[PDB]
Amino acid sequence: LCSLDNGDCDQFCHEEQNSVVCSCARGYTLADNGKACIPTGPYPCGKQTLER
Amino acid sequence: IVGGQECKDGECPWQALLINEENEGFCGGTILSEFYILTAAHCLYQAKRFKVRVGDRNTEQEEGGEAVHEVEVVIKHNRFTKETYDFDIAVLRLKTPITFRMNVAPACLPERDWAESTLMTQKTGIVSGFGRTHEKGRQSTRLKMLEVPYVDRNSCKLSSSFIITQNMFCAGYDTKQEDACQGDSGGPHVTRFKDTYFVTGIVSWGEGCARKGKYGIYTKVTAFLKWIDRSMKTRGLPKAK
Repeated sequence: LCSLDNGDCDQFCHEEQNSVVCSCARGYTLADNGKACIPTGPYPCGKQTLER
Repeated sequence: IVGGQECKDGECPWQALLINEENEGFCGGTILSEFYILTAAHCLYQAKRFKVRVGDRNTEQEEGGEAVHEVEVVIKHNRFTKETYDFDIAVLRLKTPITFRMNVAPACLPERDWAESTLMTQKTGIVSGFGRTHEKGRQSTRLKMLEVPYVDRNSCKLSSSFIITQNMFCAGYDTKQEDACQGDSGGPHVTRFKDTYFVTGIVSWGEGCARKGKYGIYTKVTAFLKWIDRSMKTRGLPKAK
């Protein structure tokens, strides 16, 4: 469930229609496995600008 | 900031500084997008003309990056009471967008509920700023960071001499002398969840910087989330909710 380990989502977790649906901030897409979030451009939100 | 450390390049990229008529900074802000900055409504009253500067880590130097933007429209919460610093939030809309780049990135806005259950129940948050540094950190214009644990409302309400409404939340150490000080107001209070940072507060006030028994109080961004959101869609003056 969410609580457990926050779904195992990288960011937001929700429970809806008996499933755990994770989401991401603006600037990220939910990834294939349904847990990770992928940046969309070079500078996401909440990521140190490490390198360049 | 009293006794924290400095920000390494890349480390605190959603930090904005507000400068006044004599290019002296007075408050700080958090970058939310290429057009908006969040700061503490009271800051509107510490200078008569101000601009926002980003990509800077040493107030008396230019390293590169360092951009200055002008404001176009600013939303201040219309329920801001100068006497309580309640509803202490304002969002600025700039005139020219920010070119995010090394040392200039936004902070993420969490989504209310999730924020409540995960970030706000974390053990600590981190705050940053360029103001008053009373400790052992050579130079006085560097950008600092300090990790403050969250305090529980009872112990907050029972320490502060003034009210704590549900839009304020307290953070800091009780005896250790590390804290948000004058010149960090407006600045960001961000919580890290799995290597991503979301903003949980805006530095609001304190009863002295690192006074034993007092903590610093921040605005409850989670209680302004939808407000912020609408504010980022409009281009008006105060508005509420």
